[PDB]
Amino acid sequence: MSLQMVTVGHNIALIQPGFSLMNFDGQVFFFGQKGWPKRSCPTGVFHFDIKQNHLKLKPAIFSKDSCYLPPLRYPATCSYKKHQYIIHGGKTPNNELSDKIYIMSVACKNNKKVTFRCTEKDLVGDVPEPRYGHSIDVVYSRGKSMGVLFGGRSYMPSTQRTTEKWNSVADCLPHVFLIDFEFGCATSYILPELQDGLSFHVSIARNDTVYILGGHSLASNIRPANLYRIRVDLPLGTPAVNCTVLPGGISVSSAILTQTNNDEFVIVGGYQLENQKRMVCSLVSLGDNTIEISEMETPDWTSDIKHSKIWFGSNMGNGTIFLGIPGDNKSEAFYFYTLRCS
DNA sequence: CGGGTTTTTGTTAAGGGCTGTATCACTGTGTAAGACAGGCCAGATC
Repeated sequence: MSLQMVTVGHNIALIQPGFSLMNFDGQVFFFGQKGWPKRSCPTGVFHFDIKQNHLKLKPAIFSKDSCYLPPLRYPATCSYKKHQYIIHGGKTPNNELSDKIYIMSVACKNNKKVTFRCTEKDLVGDVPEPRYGHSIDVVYSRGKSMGVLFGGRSYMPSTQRTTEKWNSVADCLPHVFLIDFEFGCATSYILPELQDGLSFHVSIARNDTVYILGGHSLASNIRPANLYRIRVDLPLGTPAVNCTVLPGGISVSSAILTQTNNDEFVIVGGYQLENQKRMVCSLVSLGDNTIEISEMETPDWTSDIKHSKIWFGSNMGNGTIFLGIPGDNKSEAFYFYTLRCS
């Protein structure tokens, strides 16, 4: 419940809104810088380390059999259990969208030096169109794993896309896609309780269930307080997917999800209205089949956040949240605050 | 197609005055960051 000032090094310009911090055994790694990778680091992945409330970036290299990936500004991060992550969707530095899916991992470790193995994965079947601003989770059902994808924005279709509205975006279909990591195949499932496309939501996972919280809908310009309970099941045949609406929803878009302890997450940040930025936090609780969203203490915000207009960040893993605000320009382009909650 | 006759059109010289054009020496627009080689201390080491 503390708010701390953070001093940043020289390449503060390499941090932009929409980045994605990734954790690997107590070590946080930066990703998604601004612009194409320069010659200071031909890969882009940087080591996230905070020492005495000071920020320093450190480059990193890949293995031989890796695949040099372009930076992405709105990917779909997802943990997995050796230990590895999944990246899907996002916007290339050329403002284009990428349908490819990535699997990062650790190759070697020697004296605080980490090597990665970026491996492109082929997707076959009911492949989704290139999306961004969505989420993806992994469910465990009877010793089997399966990826759940939902939401995301995208441009107009190939036909209706005109150069007078070339940057117009539209919410994708509310379809739910199960992604198999072994075969690299997907399957399109439609649900009756899903009517409005959702984006910038928050996905909380469990053993075999995933939960949906808040978001935004371009079709209506409304931030609904929804709570969906998707229980994916993996029998010996075709999987099963079911939805269920639950009371006690939150109206927030682009929130930050962190884990203080098991079966209890903390939500902070986001937006209530167009200009009414969310300030209060939110405490959840994951029981056997129930959920309980409740209010917690409101951390002491400084005079900068209370009168700002926009913010961004992501999770760090150790109950800490990396938060930044827009600075001046003529000066430092941004400021950055770390938040502690444990 | 010619004289007789007529009305238009130049033509010289020198000077005056208004108009147009070449000539002089110059300018303002080509203006922030990144790649790289060399030196150097902190530190794991056999």
